Amino acid sequence: GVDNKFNKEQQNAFYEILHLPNLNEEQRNAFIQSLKDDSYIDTNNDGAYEGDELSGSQSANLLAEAKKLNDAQAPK
Repeated sequence: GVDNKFNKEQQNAFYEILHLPNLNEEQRNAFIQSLKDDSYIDTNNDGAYEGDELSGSQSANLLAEAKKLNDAQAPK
């Protein structure tokens, strides 16, 4: 019964995914979402989950994945 925080290891990966060149929005989201979907927290107490309240998940796997695609789906 303990609340979860976006940690550092995650935020770090979250940025890497946001650095992908030749952006595909559908992909970015899907990946960006997964980086959020593990646990959820209305830090700013406004009734909504937004902005900095977005990261906090097993991001290492997603990062390596998103990076594998952006690289596999990139130009020669």
